[PDB]
Amino acid sequence: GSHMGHWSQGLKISMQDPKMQVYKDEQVVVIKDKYPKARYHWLVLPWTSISSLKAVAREHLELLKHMHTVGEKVIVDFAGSSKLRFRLGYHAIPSMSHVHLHVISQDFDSPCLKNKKHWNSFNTEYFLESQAVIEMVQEAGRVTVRDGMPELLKLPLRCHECQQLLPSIPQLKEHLRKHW
DNA sequence: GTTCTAGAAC
DNA sequence: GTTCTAGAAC
Ligand SMILES: Nc1ncnc2c1ncn2[C@@H]1O[C@H](COP(=O)(O)O)[C@@H](O)[C@H]1O
Ligand SMILES: [Zn+2]
Repeated sequence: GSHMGHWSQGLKISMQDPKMQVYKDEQVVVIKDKYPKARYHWLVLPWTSISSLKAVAREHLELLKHMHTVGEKVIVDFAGSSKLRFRLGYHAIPSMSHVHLHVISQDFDSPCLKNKKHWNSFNTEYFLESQAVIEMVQEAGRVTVRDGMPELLKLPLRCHECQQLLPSIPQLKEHLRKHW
């Protein structure tokens, strides 16, 4: 198929769709994740095209920090009274093109969460904290990731709240209800 | 990334 | 027999 129509290019379409946008400024847009992996799951994307964290440099440091600040503001404005826990961060190896910050509530209560890769992408070192990426760019001038990231996706399923081992996705999803 | 579904795991 | 995972997608 075409390059523009390839599944990996999907964010470039969604980020311009008014029905998916929840916030816009001169630098970034925030959209609802199309397949949210928790009750609240947004993506913050810069208007300017940066393919992934591999292409990030110190010229982008202000922008990365702004993405983070905007993520925090969205949490306050859309979920403030919920007092839920959120994490903000980046997948170590993303699937979709165009740099995007995940802003995600820690209930992980969603039918879109369906497999081990989903779980481990948000709940192991595969999930790079936004603050960590920012500090890495500031100090080293670029984002590097260690070997072994794909193997992390195959780790046994463990609750992020109490660290209990669960044998399957359905059993994990049922266990997570206990932490509401 | 998702959709579908064969066949493994239970 | 049903649940569950994991790989092909031309
Ligand atoms: N067409 C789309 N529009 C909006 N979000 C998407 C689309 N396709 C995938 N996603 C989400 O974008 C994220 C991409 O994850 P990653 O590239 O692994 O950081 C996931 O949370 C997906 O649910
Ligand atoms: Zn637990």
